[PDB]
Amino acid sequence: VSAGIEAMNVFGGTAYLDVMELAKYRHLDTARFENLLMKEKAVALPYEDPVTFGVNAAKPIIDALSEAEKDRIELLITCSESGIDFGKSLSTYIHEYLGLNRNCRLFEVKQAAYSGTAGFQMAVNFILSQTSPGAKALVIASDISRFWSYAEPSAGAGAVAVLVGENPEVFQIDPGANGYYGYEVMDTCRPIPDDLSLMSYLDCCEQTFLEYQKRVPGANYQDTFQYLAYHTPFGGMVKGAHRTMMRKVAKVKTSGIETDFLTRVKPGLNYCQRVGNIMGAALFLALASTIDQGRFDTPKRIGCFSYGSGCCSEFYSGITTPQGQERQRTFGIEKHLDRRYQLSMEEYELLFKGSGMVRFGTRNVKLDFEMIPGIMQEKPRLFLEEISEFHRKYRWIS
Amino acid sequence: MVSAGIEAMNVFGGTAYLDVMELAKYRHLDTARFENLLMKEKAVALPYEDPVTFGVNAAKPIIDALSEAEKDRIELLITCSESGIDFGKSLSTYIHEYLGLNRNCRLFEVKQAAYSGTAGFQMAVNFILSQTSPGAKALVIASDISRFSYAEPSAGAGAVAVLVGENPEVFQIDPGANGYYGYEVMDTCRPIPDDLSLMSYLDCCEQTFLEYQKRVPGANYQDTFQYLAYHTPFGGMVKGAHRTMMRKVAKVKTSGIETDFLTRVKPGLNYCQRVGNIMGAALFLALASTIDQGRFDTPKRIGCFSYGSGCCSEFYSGITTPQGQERQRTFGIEKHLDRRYQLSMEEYELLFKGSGMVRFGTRNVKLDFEMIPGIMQSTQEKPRLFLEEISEFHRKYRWIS
Repeated sequence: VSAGIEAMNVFGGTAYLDVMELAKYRHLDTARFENLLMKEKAVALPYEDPVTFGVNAAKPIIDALSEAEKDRIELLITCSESGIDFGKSLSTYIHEYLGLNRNCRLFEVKQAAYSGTAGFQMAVNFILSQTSPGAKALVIASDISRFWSYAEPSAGAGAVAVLVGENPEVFQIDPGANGYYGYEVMDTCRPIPDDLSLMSYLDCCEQTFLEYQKRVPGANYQDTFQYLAYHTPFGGMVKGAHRTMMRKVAKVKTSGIETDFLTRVKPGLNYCQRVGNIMGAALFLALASTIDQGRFDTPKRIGCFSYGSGCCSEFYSGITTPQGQERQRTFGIEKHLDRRYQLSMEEYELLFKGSGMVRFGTRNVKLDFEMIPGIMQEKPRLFLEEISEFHRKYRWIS
Repeated sequence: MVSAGIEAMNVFGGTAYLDVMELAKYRHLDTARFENLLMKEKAVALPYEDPVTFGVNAAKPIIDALSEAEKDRIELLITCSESGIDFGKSLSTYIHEYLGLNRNCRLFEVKQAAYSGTAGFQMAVNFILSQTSPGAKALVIASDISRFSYAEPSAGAGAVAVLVGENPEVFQIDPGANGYYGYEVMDTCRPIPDDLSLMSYLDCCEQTFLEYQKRVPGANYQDTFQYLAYHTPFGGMVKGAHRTMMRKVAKVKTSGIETDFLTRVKPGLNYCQRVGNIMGAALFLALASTIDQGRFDTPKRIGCFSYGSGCCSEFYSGITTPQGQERQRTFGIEKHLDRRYQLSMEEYELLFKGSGMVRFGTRNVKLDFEMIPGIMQSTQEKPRLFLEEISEFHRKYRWIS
């Protein structure tokens, strides 16, 4: 039996800001950013959260399904490092507002940015196991940033939602072609409620691939993969990481690398420039960007490398088809990103004062939707109305 | 096709416990609303313990009995908790290090109140079933501890660790006999760092079972299952839940229920009385207690019901064998529990002041292992892991004989 992504969609915020503009406004070093390949970062409003982001990313997928297909969704995993509770998973809320069927396992995975791939891989095994024939799974990776701080202009918000099933036109995985590698490392962690990392990212990038060769004999990092998606905090480092892979692993001459980069990796970097570091969903975004931006006149193989701080990592691969690229174009992802609202610095600064309001242990709060009066002509979208004795009230808005 | 299930399983039920009765007295609470709850002892995590500690100490005796080649086939480490130490860094990183597992391994944390355990387990079973890596294994470790009115004498600490593989003598699952039901409910949640629930538990208990009939035709809640393990915060409510299942679902006369309870459910309740509500691991504990305390002269079927607040739930089943009960006896779980240190109330009260030290956002702290002087040179067991210190958010653990 086959398994993989049947559909996939991105929600890249309601609002964003120009990252360069933000660097200047921080009276900051204009030059450390110049070729980190960053343009825009999505910003979650106070009336948004990981439930919001996941729902708004998943809905367009559910909407395009029949009622019989929606009812075969029996696994909802949300993957986050932006959780709202120690025990209550984001999946509960998300399950409600998508109106999924109650005959469904639901829960939250966590392992910094590896979360997304962990969920996805669990979902693929569900399919593969055939413990419930013809079922599907919805993995939704959702993360937002709330806040030395040269990290502020990169830190984004976003979610990608991945429908996994048995007829995957958009990314059919090569079952068992996996190189997972993990070890404890004093990497960047997230312990308060709201350098080493690069070494570790690259160790993982090499070791995952070697492990994949160990299981896929004949796998070659140049010819096997027509495109390559990486966990991409920001394009700059991925460019560096690809360069370092081509020398260290593929062992090819420095003269050819930029061409290899522009043909095989640059398409996956398109949407990440628009959103920022979206953590659990960074890789999925790169994969989506890759399927939208690249050329699939015939079926092509993409290699995906996932890295999560702490750390764990994995390198897997699958085949996307022309059918699959058609499917994915119907979500009009680019068009969605274009339409977001560009914050001004004075607006961004206001958002900063009111974002304290929604904090982690937040018990009660009512949210003003016209705090930035302009923001509120598309389909309905979910927003956080209020928190009451820790419970979260969301509302649809046209 | 291929088999999947628990090859081994072990419990760590704290280093220290207290007598729950004794605790009731010391709080001036009601000898009525209590004895009725089937609680005896609750495990208490010391400040120098945590979910990493608890998981490791639970997992070690399993790893130790494995050969080096079998240990190296462990390629999935999931830890299941609602007492996570970080928003991103999973407990599995630390646990993976101190078990010295092989780096060719996926590792991460699941979360969904007390459903976490079963979630992990089910993902692990599917890993095996999928055969995406033949002959591999998985280590699911559910670990939870309680920290700070009437919920204090029930709230325990503990972990169970489950080795999942292709030769599961101790609990071989009936593939596809599940089970699962979930919906959003304003149940009890855990949102600040440190009633409806019962309704929801019982709705789930009935619905999960009905869903299992839908997929397992001929499944009958009386004759199909020789024993029954439930997510058991405390024995009392499980007794109540079993009663309510036998009337509502199996539809049998009230006169015969207590006999059914004592033969099929009571063994699984043994160890839960010694530990308390251990959340993600409550069900696994009940299953382990069941496999230790019950009779398996021939292979028997056990039905397991998992519930997590919020909520999600599942009813699955599997076959344990006599071979499997042998395996599990070699971990001497009961004996382990007997050998814990009984806190006195005055000691318990000290533990309460110093447990603030290890809060959630804790950045730096050194831990005094002789804060309750007796505890360390009390037990003279194989070595056990303890939290030495936290330094710029990173955790240093130490083995102690």
